[PDB]
Amino acid sequence: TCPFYKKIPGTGFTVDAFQYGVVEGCTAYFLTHFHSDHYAGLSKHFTFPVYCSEITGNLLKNKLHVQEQYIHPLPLDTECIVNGVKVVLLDANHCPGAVMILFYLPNGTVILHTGDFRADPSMERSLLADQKVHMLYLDTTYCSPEYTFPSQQEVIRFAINTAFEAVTLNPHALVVCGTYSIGKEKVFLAIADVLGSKVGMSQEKYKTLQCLNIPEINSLITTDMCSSLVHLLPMMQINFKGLQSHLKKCGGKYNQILAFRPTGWTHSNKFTRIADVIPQTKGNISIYGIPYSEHSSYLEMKRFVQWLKPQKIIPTVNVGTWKSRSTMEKYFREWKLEAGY
Ligand code: NI
Repeated sequence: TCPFYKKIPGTGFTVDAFQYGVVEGCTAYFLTHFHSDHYAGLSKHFTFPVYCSEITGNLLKNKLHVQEQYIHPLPLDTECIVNGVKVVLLDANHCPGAVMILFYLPNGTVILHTGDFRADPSMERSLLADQKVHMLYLDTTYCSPEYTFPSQQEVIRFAINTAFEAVTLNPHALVVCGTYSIGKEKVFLAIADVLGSKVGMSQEKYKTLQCLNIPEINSLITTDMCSSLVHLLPMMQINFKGLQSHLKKCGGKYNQILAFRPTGWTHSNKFTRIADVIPQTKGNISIYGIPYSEHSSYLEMKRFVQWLKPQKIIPTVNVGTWKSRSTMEKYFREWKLEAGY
């Protein structure tokens, strides 16, 4: 049944709650972003109002074939009325089109639902600064102190320099980047840019990218694999067998693959710096796992919450075990005591 942490008290609203059938008493279904665990259950047969960003609305229409009359896109950073309740969508710094939602309840309570986010100090100067938030529904994916990772910028720098060195040493090397959802486009776009290539990909992936309002996108991507030296493949094919196979498909145009797997966290982060990352190599194939995250680190999450000073926190991730729930509640209390709210 719909869990309580997907329901917004005092409204008829749910968030990211499309796989429970008809939720009893729900007048509007919000969708924070186009990732499968969140949209699971939507299709062309859905007949309730869906509220989301413009980009998420492009993907609903084009990829899932939801009918237009049920898609209600909202502009960001703008006070809007939905079924008699004031709401605002804010940028979540996750994947393209991903938002956080502020709800202003009739009784005067103010609720922020983060959806999926990567907390950033720039959020401290949005419309959030302007009033108090009583309740926070929080993306707790990496709510534990072992979870450190570099900035997105440092990671991209590493990848650009690595790729550029490799292809300049060997002009017959191919670069491959794995993907399995939207997000992390910067990785393959930045590499293609330094190499003066377009990124080549399947027709399904090209369609998905054309929904995302990325400026100058027609200049950066293509379905002609033959004219590109940066290829995108399913994350599943980023392994020695899948890459050898793919190399055979290119008709002796290339004699070496350099491949990137943008993972979330991996335990080499506990010890190793970005400068120090090394690939796994077999023959003429090398695979780099790079820690490019679109979720808050533990420290970024802590800073956001200590800034916001919420009266009550409701976690939306890692809620399935008592040991996780208990550990999270302990961190929330430390943070509260340290900051004095
Ligand atoms: Ni997500």
